[PDB]
Amino acid sequence: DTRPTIRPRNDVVHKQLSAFGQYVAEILPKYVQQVQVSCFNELEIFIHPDGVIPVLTFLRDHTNAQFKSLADLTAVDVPTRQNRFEIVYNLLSLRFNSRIRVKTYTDELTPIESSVTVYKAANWYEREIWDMFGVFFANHPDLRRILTDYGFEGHPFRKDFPLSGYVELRYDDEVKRVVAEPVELAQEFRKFDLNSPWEAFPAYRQPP
Amino acid sequence: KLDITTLTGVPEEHIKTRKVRIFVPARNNMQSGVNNTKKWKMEFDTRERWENPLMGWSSTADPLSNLVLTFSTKEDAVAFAEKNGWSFDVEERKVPKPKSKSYGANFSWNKRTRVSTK
Amino acid sequence: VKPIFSRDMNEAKRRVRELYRAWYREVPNTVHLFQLDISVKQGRDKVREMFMKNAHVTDPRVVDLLVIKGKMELEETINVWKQRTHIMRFFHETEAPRPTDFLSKFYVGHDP
Amino acid sequence: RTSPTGEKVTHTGQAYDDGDYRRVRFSDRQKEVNENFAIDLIAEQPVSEVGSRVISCDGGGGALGHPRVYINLDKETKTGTCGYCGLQFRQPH
Amino acid sequence: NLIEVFVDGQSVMVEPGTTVLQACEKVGMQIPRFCYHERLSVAGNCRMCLVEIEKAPKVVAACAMPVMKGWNILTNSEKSKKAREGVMEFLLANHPLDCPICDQGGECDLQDQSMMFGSDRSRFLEGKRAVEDKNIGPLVKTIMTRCIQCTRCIRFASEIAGVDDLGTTGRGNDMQVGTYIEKMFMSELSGNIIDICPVGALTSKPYAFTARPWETRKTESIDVMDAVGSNIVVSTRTGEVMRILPRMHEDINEEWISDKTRFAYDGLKRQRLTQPMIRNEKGLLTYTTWEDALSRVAGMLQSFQGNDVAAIAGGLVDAEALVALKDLLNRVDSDSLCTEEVFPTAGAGTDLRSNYLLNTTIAGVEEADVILLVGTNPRFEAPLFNARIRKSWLHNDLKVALIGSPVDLTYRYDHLGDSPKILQDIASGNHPFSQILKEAKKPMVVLGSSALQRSDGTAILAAVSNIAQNIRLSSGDWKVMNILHRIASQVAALDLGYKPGVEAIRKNPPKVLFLLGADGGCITRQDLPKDCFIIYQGHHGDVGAPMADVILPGAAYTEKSATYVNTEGRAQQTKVAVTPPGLAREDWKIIRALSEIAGMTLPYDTLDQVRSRLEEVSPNLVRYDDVEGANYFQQANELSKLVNQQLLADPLVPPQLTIKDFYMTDSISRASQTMAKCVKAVTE
Amino acid sequence: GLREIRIHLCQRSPGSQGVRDFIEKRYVELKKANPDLPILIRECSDVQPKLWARYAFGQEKNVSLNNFSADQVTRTLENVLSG
Amino acid sequence: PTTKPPTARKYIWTNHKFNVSGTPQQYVPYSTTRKKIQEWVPPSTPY
Ligand code: SF4
Ligand code: SF4
Ligand code: FES
Repeated sequence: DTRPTIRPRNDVVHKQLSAFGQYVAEILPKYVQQVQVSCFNELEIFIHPDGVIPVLTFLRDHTNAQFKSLADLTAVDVPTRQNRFEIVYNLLSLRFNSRIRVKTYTDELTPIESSVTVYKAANWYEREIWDMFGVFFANHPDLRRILTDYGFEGHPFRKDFPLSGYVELRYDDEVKRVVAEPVELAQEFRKFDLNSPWEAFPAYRQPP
Repeated sequence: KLDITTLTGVPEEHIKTRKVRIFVPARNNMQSGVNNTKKWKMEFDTRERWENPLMGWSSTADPLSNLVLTFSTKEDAVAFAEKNGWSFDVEERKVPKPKSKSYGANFSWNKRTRVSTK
Repeated sequence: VKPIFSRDMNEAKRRVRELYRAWYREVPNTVHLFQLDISVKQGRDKVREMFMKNAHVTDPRVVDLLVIKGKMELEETINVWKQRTHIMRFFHETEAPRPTDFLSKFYVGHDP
Repeated sequence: RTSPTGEKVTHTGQAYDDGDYRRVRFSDRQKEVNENFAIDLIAEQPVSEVGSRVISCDGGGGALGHPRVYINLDKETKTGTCGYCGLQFRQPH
Repeated sequence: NLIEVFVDGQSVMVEPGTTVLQACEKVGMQIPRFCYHERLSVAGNCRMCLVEIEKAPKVVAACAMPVMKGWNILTNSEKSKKAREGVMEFLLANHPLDCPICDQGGECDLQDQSMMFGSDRSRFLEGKRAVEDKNIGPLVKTIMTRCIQCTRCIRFASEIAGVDDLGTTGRGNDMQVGTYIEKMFMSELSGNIIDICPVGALTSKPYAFTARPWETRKTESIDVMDAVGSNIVVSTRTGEVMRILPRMHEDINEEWISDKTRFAYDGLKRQRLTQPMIRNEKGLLTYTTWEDALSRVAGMLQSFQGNDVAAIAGGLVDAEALVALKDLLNRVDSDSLCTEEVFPTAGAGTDLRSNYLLNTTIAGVEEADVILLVGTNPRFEAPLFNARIRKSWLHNDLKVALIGSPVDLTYRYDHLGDSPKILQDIASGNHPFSQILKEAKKPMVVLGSSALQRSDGTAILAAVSNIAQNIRLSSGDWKVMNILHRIASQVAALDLGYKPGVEAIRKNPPKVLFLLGADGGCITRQDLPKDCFIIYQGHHGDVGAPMADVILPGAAYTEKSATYVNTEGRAQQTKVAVTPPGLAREDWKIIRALSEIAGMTLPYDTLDQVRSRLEEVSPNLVRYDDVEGANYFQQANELSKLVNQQLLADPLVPPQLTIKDFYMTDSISRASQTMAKCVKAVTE
Repeated sequence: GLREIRIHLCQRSPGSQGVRDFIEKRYVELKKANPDLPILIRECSDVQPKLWARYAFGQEKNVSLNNFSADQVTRTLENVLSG
Repeated sequence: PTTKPPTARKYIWTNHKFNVSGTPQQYVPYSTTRKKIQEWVPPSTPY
């Protein structure tokens, strides 16, 4: 619609992104599984996990796709899927002033090829993904805990990991050191059920 | 059968003693909306919640007290419980039966349905 | 499914033994480096205990990842990335022993 | 008011019992107790008499008060009480 | 026969007569509504369900308008959106700004529907209306200023409750809802009007101002106050039961729960047994450690065996505790496991579950055409069962006849009388109602367990069985014989094999008596040897606790995950909402620990193992939400025919005759201040 | 000695058909013969029918009744009653 | 405040107190609620 409340939408960028998505799909039919452009003009390419390195290399070196900047590499944990972890690569093409997202899937066991060869920035991002979610990255130069404690056990950002964790720290005089003890909260984190019983967005309705 | 229990990091006590309940949340009787009652959910058994002496705030040692995981289908929840080695009890979804409704029956000629007041 | 490192359980057991050798040989140095009060036997007993904890695994993929995690802990221990408390965390000391007898648990609390 | 133990009773009706070990926390320190009981204070406030059947109270000060609520005064024995303020209003007989 | 209608262009097949709202529900669209209720008659007054149909000039009321073949329901069209916005604006025009102080806040259909379909501002520059509140009882706090005149309460009271008290007074904007005179709305299902009310006009008086919906944690559970087996949702905040809400179960409680069930949680916080108590030298119960109490009880168990050690099952006990105690008594070669309720043991007795089950089931009531009630008061004995009977009578015109004292049942019935000889007359065919039963295609006979408590209970059972047999001979898989139990534990105990009645314990006075949650008072210290050792294991200290040498604190139904079987034989498991107070533990754990201390350790250490043992005793007690089909009618009938007791002339007067006799029944209810207030209100 | 007998027969399982026939005909006579003995009749599901027999001082022995004819079930019951 | 005095209210303190932390008049936290679950009282008369 119109008026200040509604956000203005640019259709030109939408058309450009759709065309380029088709371009990428045609060039890489072996790996590209699905191409989507969001209504807010964000092209997303879904690729089979085996194509992490080829697709990224194409999107980085190709003359008409000069995405030479790995903006952010992250993971989304959806426990309702067999391949719960979804590895998402956010790219930036300075030459064409555009961005693209490469989304792949992985299990808790299936390794994913490291993209350090494609982007050197991928090192620490993949370390974080392994540390927080537990997605092993094959051929990684140094895959180790980057954010958790040295002796920490478990992957915190997993949806099945408790928010407060399983262990807590304190200083004990008898052992003269900081010791790890089972977590005991003086005030339990009060879970608030806020989801309304009435549907909010008809456009995103999943038919039964 | 995938055995991720060794890789989860969950303490053994909270791998065996836990009793996961797979269920579809019931509709709050106060409201009439059914949007909440559309996705399967997984919750853990409730445990002791004592009182903190200083303030009276409820204290707990259960680390999984607040863990609620939503799942698209019952099979997904069952598989996830199996992966993590948690004893899971599944409650089949209860869908209200279709009910025949007639406004005319409120003004029936020879039936009990006839309403006394509108 | 693509194997993480080992295609078969026998290959995985080879990796497990390699890791066990490294941990077994590192324990004496670790006690010296962090000036731990545990004995070399105690550390090696803990290493064997930790390995035996994950002795029910049958999937080579899971065994591979367990070895990888075991390697990572060894790397931190060797590189002194861990601290003295971190090494001692394996030896749960302050934590009071939780009984297993039902009658004892019955007295202790509402523990299920 | 003060409990038999000697501990001043809060407006929330709370007073550590004699057998309560928690009473030791006030051994050398005072027990913070508010000395303006709200329930007593409103009881002091007089009951306004407004001829209109329905009156509206905002708590005073407009935007500095409470959401405006309309009170009905049909009940003769009872006096219309503000939901938020607690001020009582009556219809003159 | 299904006509093809379209919702938003999506084809959907619906049976003729389907309302537009129902078809939209079929495709997955929940049209906003305030007055329409699935279990209440269509009203069409709120006007919030207005929706546009393609090629139609005027928006239709989806809640009432039946679909026509070819209609394309434009649920999200501009017409529908604007209609919803306008109707919400009208609803909120006079609605008071009470959201911060309204208990319905956070769970108000008005709030959420305004947020999802209504506008975001108001054009009402005038003054709002104010309505004087009306007292309708000590349970439902009424603020009629917030009423939106949805007429849900009136329809519910008129049809489900059956009490024609609520109504609209006046016309226009001054139309007030409520009794014209100052009258208390008395019903066994009155509490549900709180739930049906979309706005916070009707609020739970005990739950008022206590907590908000978002913070409360919900735990689905089963009610134990009655044998209906109503599914409940225990809303607990910070480890404290805050309120009890109905859980949808079409087969048992639909969407309604009894007032006792809804407002008996307060009893769980009063007169509670927390620490083990043993009697001192002076003869006074004193707090002690679990070790000492269990050791004393174990020593007494070692001292005496056989009939010297007996157990009285309570009314709020669970299957797990029952099987644990049964095995413990078996360890001392004792079979005197008696229940507080007396079920005729002649003939088949408890051997055939059909002999003590409502074979027709609660759902079958809707299919029944003639229901005969014998010495029972279902309105108070089993409120939901009576509600189901009333629903069937309202829709299926089910004929109802009661052989008992004439008691209000919220529906009109044929009062055959109260003399038991009417049963003999019906069996012989002399009574015309026997002919009525002969004509009926699905006749149902219900015998109240209260009548079985009479000394001629065996004779009453024989007469009812003979009537059912005559019906069977005169006439699919329809069941006729049905027994309505009033105690939740009774069904499970009889399934396990507990002796139905304390008569056996009276016959052989036990030196050691174990009162497992037994507060009936059937057996006193006088009815026992002078050196009797009584062990009361309950959650509340009501009757057994004062007359007990050792008190073992037990867990309440909201404090344990236990199995309770309803009168229809459907095993159901409760869930843990809060942990037991003080040192109280799960009952089966207590019994198992006592067995270990005595040395006769029971073969289970976890809940799963105990339930496996329960399956070993009776497999039906582990198949939850399963009404197994077992007929075995002829065999039990013959075995009953074998013995011929004499019916007593004493009229079949049900123990409960008024709502005053309904409020306070169990130990929790007796310790419930709210139920006491209800009793006081109805008496005065 | 023997305190109670538990007969667990599945509703539709063909292996339980013999037990069903026993209950339909001979069970009435057996109950008349042994009034005091509680012949508990419960129902199984997706499991072989069994005959649990509780003896004195908490002793139980389950007898598989899978595909046992009515005569065979009666024989097993007699053996329990006749030692 | 001399030129524009603040609005006078009865509930306002008549003597401002400085931070009393570390002094015997310090504030000690405590619960303002009451006992939730009432316990059973054993009978005072020996059976
Ligand atoms: S009923 Fe709903 S909209 Fe009305 S005041 Fe209460 S919370 Fe607000
Ligand atoms: S009081 Fe509640 S249920 Fe009754 S008419 Fe008003 S809004 Fe509807
Ligand atoms: S719900 Fe349709 S008019 Fe009320």
